Amino acid sequence: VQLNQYTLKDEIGKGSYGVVKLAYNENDNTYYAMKVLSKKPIEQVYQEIAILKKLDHPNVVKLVEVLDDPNEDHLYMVFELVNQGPVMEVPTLKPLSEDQARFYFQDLIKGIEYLHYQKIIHRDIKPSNLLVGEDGHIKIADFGVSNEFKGSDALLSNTVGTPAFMAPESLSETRKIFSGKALDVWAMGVTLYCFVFGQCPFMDERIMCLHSKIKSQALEFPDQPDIAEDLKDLITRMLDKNPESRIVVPEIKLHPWVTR
Ligand SMILES: Nc1c(C(=O)O)cc(O)c2c1C(=O)c1ccccc1C2=O
Ligand SMILES: [Cl-]
Repeated sequence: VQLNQYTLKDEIGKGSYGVVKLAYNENDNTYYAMKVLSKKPIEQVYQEIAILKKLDHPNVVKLVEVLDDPNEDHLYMVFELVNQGPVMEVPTLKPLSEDQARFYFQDLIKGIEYLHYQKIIHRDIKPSNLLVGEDGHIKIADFGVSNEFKGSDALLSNTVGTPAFMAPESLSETRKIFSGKALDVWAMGVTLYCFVFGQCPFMDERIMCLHSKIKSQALEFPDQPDIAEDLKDLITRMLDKNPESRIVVPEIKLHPWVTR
């Protein structure tokens, strides 16, 4: 499969958007990541593109170009390849060590801080959207449902993202307004829990029951593996069901588990 100067190779990532394939650029003899989307709506795609064009940070993916032809049903986004792929698969029987989780979590902090400063709410933070680059550091990927806001926070009403990572205030069935930055914090808390336990803190195959656990089930840590008390404190604060008292990113940065 040829696409101007790009030769499409095998699939390296996959999601609701479609697929991401390895692509070989014959102009510069270099590999890129090629996200392939089918027009089946389309305007959410160009919001993702508009957001990506504004982002330039070591812990965020880098959009290189967009190949859009009105005659073809497919649309192509070329990214710089983040060669080592997702930091982990969830669930897994081999979670990260605490020192490894801290290393990656420090990257996630920096990336989220940059995004929020650039007035973007990511809305789909999870380990499979955290890609490990050449130097071993994380880049945040997949802005497919991200929001841009004006002012100091987003005031939102729509429910998007990955269900196990959705914050409880986004799960009202009355279109209540909730603020955006704390949604990303919640998902960072689910992500950090996944780092060290290998599974999500709230789980159910029945979507109704999953929503109910996110909203109403108290967080429980497994007996094994035995994690540090300050890490438990940090996760507990990020998974505060009340967004008004949930820890904020400026405080996460200072948390004693993060800084030791
Ligand atoms: N989903 C994305 C995106 C995006 O949707 O924003 C951007 C990317 O650069 C990448 C990916 C990947 O899934 C991926 C999977 C395996 C190796 C590299 C990559 C990658 O580099
Ligand atoms: Cl995941």
